[PDB]
Amino acid sequence: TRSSVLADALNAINNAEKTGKRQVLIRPSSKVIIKFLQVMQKHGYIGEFVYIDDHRSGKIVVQLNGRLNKCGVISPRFNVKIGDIEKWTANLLPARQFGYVILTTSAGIMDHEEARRKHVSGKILGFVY
Amino acid sequence: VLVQDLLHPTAASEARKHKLKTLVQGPRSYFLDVKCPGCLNITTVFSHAQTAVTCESCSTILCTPTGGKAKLSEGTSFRRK
Amino acid sequence: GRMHSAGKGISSSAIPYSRNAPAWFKLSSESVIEQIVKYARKGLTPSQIGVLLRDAHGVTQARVITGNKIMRILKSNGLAPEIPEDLYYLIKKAVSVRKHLERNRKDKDAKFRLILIESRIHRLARYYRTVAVLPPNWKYESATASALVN
Amino acid sequence: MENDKGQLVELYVPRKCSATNRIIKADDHASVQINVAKVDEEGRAIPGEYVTYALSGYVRSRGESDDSLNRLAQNDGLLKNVWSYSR
Amino acid sequence: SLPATFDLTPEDAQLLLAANTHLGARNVQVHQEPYVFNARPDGVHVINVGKTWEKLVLAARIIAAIPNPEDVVAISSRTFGQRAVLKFAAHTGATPIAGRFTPGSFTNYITRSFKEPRLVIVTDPRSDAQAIKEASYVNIPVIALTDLDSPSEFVDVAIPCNNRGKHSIGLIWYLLAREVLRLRGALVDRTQPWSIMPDLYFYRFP
RNA sequence: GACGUUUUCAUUAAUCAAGAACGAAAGUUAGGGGAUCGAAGAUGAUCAGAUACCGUCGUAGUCUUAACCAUAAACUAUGCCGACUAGGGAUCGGGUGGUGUUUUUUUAAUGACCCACUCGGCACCUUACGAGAAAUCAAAGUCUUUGGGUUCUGGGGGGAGUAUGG
RNA sequence: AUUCCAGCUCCAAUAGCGUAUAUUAAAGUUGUUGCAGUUAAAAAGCUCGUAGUUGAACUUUGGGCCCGGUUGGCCGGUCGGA
Repeated sequence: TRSSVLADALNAINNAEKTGKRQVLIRPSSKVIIKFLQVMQKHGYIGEFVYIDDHRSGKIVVQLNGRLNKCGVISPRFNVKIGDIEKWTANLLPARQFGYVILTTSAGIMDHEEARRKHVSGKILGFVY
Repeated sequence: VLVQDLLHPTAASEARKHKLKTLVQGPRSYFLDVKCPGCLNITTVFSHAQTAVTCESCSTILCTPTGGKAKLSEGTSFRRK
Repeated sequence: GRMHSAGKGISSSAIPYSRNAPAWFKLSSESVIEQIVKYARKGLTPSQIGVLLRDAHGVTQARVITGNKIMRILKSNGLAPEIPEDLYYLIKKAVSVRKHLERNRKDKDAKFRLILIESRIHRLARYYRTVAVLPPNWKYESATASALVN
Repeated sequence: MENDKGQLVELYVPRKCSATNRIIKADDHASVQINVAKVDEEGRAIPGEYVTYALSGYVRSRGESDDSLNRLAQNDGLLKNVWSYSR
Repeated sequence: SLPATFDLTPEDAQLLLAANTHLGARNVQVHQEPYVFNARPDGVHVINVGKTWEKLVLAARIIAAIPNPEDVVAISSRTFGQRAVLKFAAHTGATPIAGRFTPGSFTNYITRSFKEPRLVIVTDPRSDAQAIKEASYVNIPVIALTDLDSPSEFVDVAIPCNNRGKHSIGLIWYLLAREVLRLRGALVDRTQPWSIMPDLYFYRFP
């Protein structure tokens, strides 16, 4: 079972990048994963990607430039206050002056500093670089 | 794989590789619109048939069902698509 | 991954992208609907309907050129089955296993093979009590799993 | 990278892989720097002006060492259809 | 790049097709399809020899750039090209190596057989086993030859040919050496022959 | 079970407290034969502990019938459903026929083949990218760059799987 | 006998230094963060199963009209500031 399609996402791109690819075929995929990857392309850790479609789940193809070292889901999807995101920074991020945990929230999906900017904090999704 | 999108591969490389593993899904088998030697009425049996066709004029069993695809009785005119 | 079997399997019916009648089949929807209504009043289970007269009359499926699926067809006709198609034939498997259970008493795999079928009938009875297509007063029982098919 | 007024930091400003777009460190004992001198009319060498390649360690270890350099000779203007873009 | 001086010509394709290197190797570990075209109907692979020509086109770009002809090194443990490297050497300026590769040759800077190369051209990269393995320590490019069971590991210039018959190895040696001497500069064309034979770099039977 | 299918349900699902089937060898009650050897045993051993390995008969048992038991180095010493990667010549269960080669249905029929291709089971060995302390492992991976889901165990050696209780 | 009794002599903290138990820390030896089960203690005999714990994919993008809170300064008309 693919209990989290978002988990049997980027683990696939771990098994592509650590094994040295430039793309992988992600199926299934959701708007969870679609907006997740739009956020990642907006940060530009990964590069250009395309959603191709069937009358089934759907596929995504990514064209990065290497800078995706590691991502991962932080399942279970913990619910975080404003001051407590910075706890989650120093546990599992490389340095202060880069690196993004991202969040799903009632303001959609954005990293924890846009949460600091647009002044909410919501449920965890993953850590991305 | 190096630099090509997978809308832009060598196309037919994965085309026979077990229908659903291809870049999208497309079924294996085919349709046939053929006519019996007893009526010359177009009797569309499926390629991978599971039903032994009694003729529409005769009572002749004009196919024998087998796995994979079925085994017709000879006398069926074929044509393309 | 199979339940109750410990094996891997792919029994394929895959569907390409396009929805409507694509290229060649020249009948209207009314023609194939009245064909399926002809098939439906023959008084057999929907497996036996499809396996014969999707294969002998050029019918693609009962959903693409037709529009209304088969258990929706029979309930608009008054010939909707009691327990639809698959719980009945799993009770038929239970019939076969339980009639071989007293041909010989110590067929020990038959004690193991009834449990899997009985468990899947429990799940199907529970799912058909979920969406309320089975009446939730009756319960499946081995004292009704050999007098209800044949 | 830069102090209170600028003034870039940490000598040995490194160089980068052009196959996996990874980095090449001064430890490394597989990274090769390739000097491809040009050609022209009369077709000899022009020795000194270079298409400098660099090949790091993971490509040379884990089959995929060769085809990853067919792409760079293709997409710079050095070789023609040695690298099937339509792979 | 690819000048008007030289590209694919059917008069050096006299030489390669006269060697019958449509007889490749017979089973392929799958890293080795940028240069095959098809196989003869019992399954022996046919080579895109114009791209094998482009291999020597960039192989001489690699060689003639160095302001040190002494820094050119060629290895040949396979017997066939063991003449050919000397046939290269006093022609080109490369220091020749043939025979047994001394274990710890690029290791042990104290011993006698320690070379300081800037460029190394190998001949048989299975028969030059510890010349493939132990050479990628001191960061050396590996100009190699690649039949269809030959290593995709540690190489970067996979020149497709055969190694069954004494003509193929010295043939592609000569086809590179002619234009290496013409990148250093004596003559021009490809339908034009060089002053000395392609027969020259081949293996005697003493 | 595999495989083929443009047949039917449209989420009916994964494991698993509690609960329930099965269960080697051995052992446990009531019977059938009672051929085979044979834990115990009854005999001969036979010389100091070259060492006591020898040999011969053997109730039950081994084989079954109406039932237990619920124990293994029950071990591939690796719980079960997910993801991908190697790289291969064969296997076996299925599906296909090359202006494809021969007995002969009549060049490729019954069958079987070289060259290809697919999913199922049993395996092997490579460089180990990843590990591990290490033997080794394509999973004993994708874990300090620590979070796909779920169940049962371990906390120095003993004392001890002992006492005690259920 | 650098390790014994002493003589020296020296080393620390300094009106302050020891000792006894108890807890905390280092102790990823309690581990949600954050362990470990092939051989080091630890995967059970293998299925069925309920409670619990999770559970496939889909629902309003791209761009125009301006408002310009903030900055780059060739402007420097204020000579640290719009």
